Amino acid sequence: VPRGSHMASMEIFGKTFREGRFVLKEKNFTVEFAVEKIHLGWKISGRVKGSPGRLEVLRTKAPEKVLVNNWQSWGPCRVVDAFSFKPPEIDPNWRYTASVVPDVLERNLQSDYFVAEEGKVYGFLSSKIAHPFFAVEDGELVAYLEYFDVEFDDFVPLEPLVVLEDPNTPLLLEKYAELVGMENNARVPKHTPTGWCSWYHYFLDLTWEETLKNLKLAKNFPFEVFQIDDAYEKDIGDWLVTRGDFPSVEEMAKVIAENGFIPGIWTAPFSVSETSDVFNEHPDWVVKENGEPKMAYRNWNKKIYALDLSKDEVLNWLFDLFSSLRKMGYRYFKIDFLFAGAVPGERKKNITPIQAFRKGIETIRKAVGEDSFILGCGSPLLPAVGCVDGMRIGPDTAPFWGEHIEDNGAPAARWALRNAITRYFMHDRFWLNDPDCLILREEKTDLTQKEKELYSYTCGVLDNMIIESDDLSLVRDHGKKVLKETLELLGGRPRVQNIMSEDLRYEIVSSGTLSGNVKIVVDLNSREYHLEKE
Ligand SMILES: OCC1=C[C@H](O)[C@H](F)[C@@H](O)[C@H]1O
Ligand SMILES: [Mg+2]
Repeated sequence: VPRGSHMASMEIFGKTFREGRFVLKEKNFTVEFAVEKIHLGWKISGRVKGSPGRLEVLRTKAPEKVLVNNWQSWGPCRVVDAFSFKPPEIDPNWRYTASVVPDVLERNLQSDYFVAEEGKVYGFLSSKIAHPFFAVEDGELVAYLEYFDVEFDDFVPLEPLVVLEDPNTPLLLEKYAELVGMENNARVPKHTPTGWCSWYHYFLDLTWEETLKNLKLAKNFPFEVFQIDDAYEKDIGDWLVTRGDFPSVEEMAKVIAENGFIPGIWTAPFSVSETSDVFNEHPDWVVKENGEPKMAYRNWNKKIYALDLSKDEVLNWLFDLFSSLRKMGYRYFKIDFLFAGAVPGERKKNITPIQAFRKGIETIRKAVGEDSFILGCGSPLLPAVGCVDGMRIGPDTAPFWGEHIEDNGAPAARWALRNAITRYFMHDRFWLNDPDCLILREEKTDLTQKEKELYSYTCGVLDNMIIESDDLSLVRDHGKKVLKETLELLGGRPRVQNIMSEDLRYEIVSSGTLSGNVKIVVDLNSREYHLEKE
């Protein structure tokens, strides 16, 4: 266990750090907590009742360089200089992707769930009730549990906090993630699906006619799943109403299955647009502000509202939707924009947005059953552990590297891959990491052969999910060889050896792959790699 001058300098719930069992009785809340030794660190656990509000758990001097983590799929996991931080301007159309507590992020450096420095990890093991986050406030790192003004008549469990120390920072992050996995009964599938996804070629312009073209060609590729992305639906929330040349959602599943694939489908199940049938029928089903529908985000050139997952009517609707899809034969569900279900606001029941979120995703899991694969996307990470099988862990990739794209969550292969690297340790611990789709076509793309190889082989070494997204008629010998060689790199235990890198060069080893022990060194600025196989 770490002992030292820096440990004496910490405070836990406002008290000087030391081992033991404690009670803090304040005006508005009571905390009972223990500070206990664990392998390579300390664990702070306990229970809280009353109105804890934004509850300070830990305080310590901020490190100079910190690995910070955004709460959801698309947001950055990256090393930042804690002392030269300036607040970002928050996009009013996407504020809750930046932070569930935007008041923090507009003033102070924020990290959600965990934060790391060289030789040290601070990390919460769960987000079941509170949102756990860190802020750097006038040179101090402060760990908080946000309860969003909810009051608890009887004790509920704290989200446990671990403080881990060891010179091997990657080992610490892996250990943290194993503790999260155990705390939340993580689903780690024994088999990883391969497959095809429409989005990164066709986007919203997918037709059924092009879908069928790809379905036929897909029989020549090593694809298990055939997944229809955003395009088929008439509106956001109207998931069983199709548009354009698409047949019924049931019919699509039957054609896909008849052609020998596992049918997959995209939804944004916690989202309903201002124009949707479901919203116009059920205006009382959404999260509110001053009693009116609260915009969760703007996309598809529409205001999008969040379903209120505290309401039984809403949970019954979700259950019926996903049960219906399962009955049709879908067994792979990409469930997206899930942050919407955890937006702060007024709900029917006085529960946190995190409690609400977890009721929603648990309902989905019950509806699709145990033999359905759930891929989360645009999702709060820690609250989803135990429910999803796979999780998108980066911003969207793209059929271009993204030379002129900032690290701001806009699609770009370079930033998608950076997050697959810096969140590598969640893989096979929280869930299967989804690094986003391989784009292996050699027309209708600005990616080079070398860029396609660098992305693909990195994902292989990391043992991540391998989904291709292309017009398959434009994938020829190079693309077919890259996919084949990628799948030969799967099956190992990866480690990013230099996780605190600030120059976008990473050394990645993977032990026990289908190709033996491998190593790839990548440079995301020069777009070069060096791959070794044993
Ligand atoms: O709207 C479709 C869509 C939205 C998000 O950006 C996802 F991350 C992306 O993969 C696509 O599914
Ligand atoms: Mg594995």
